[PDB]
Amino acid sequence: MSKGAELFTGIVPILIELNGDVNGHKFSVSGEGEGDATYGKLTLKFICTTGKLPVPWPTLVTTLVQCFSRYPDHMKQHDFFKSAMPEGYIQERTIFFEDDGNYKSRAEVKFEGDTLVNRIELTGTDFKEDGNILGNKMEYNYNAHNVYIMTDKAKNGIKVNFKIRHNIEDGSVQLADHYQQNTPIGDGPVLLPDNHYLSTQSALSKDPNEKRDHMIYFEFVTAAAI
Amino acid sequence: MSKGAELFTGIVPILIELNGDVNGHKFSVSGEGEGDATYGKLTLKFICTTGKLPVPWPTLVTTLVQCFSRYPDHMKQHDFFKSAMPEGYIQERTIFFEDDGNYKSRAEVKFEGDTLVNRIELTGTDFKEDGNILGNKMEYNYNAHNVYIMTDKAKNGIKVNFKIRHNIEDGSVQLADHYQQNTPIGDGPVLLPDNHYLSTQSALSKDPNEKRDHMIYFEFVTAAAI
Repeated sequence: MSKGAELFTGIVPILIELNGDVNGHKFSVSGEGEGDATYGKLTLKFICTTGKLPVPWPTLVTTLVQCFSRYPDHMKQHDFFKSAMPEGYIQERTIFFEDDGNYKSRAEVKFEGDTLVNRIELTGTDFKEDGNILGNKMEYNYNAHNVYIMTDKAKNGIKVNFKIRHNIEDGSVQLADHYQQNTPIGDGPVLLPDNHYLSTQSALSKDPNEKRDHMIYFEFVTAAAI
Repeated sequence: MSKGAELFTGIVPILIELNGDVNGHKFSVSGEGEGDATYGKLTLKFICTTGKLPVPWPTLVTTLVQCFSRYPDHMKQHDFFKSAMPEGYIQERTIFFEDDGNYKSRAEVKFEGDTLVNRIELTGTDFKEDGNILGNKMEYNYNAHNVYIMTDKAKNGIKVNFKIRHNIEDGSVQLADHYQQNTPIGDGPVLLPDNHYLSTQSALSKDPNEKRDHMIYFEFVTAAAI
């Protein structure tokens, strides 16, 4: 039945499941929401299901479904992420926090029934006990970023690079350098893109009636040439 | 709390009208949408009614209703903006773009019937034709910022300061230094706040089916103690 970008023409439910271990602190996060790739929008709510998150919510934003990007008409032949569905893709990252520790993640993003599911394993290491991460000095907010994409022909996939700017409580900015690769899970045809980028913007919020450690997350993402 | 704050317990329709003249290039913008102060959320659509906008949409974001900020229960005594309603307030700014020109604006924000209305006059001068504003070199996106508020006792109102970070197409960032004053229109008592700030986050988007020059704008804002 439906395949590739066909799976994204309406509103699609989303489920995110993360198991993390950072500097030995183990934790899990579950998210649910929906995505609307026609407008490049999604909304998610995340709960730390193991109690208190041991790292700031903003550090996990990138780890916690780029298949919901709006690709303008002229760029449809360059949308790798939807082309891999429903069987999906593996997304692996290494993330370095400036003057501090690193995250390493591996995720499978694929359809399970009618839901787009992102299941992730993450390990963090080398963090300073009173750095911005373990010391909880990051502002609860997020900025706009460009996500650069190119074909990785040997893996029949893509390589992705960008840097996140995290606002720190003292008015400084800490960079988190991201290195990412995506490879299809299935063996069917996928679209291997010309070099381009995703213009990504987000906002983090809270439900003042929710008592659990949580994050309400809004994202707007559109692909663009160059 | 304040009497005016009770006007914001639901979803309030918004109308925005702006006339601008930047280096002699004149334009008007009309906006409509709704605000939800309980969650600190705004959604607005803006249309350049004079045709094509001669400056980047991002430069107009701050000019184009901080009465929609979520003030947590323990900070409701510091919400000047809602307290001045429904009579409203005058909001004046000067905005200095780094190594470039300045905007000056004067707005009246008040209720007209059921609708919160923001009507603004904006003048921009001294811009470089090859700078990021007149040369239209700003990316179509927006970042998170802290908006710092303090009482201006002599004016029975508040002074507000913040620096916006505008992402530029070459990867640089251009600051826009905002200086702002708000003064009640009405005679009623208003809340004069302790020093605090608004955590503000935004995202700019497009409706692919809208052919007029326009901006779909989403904002999330919550007051926080210093």
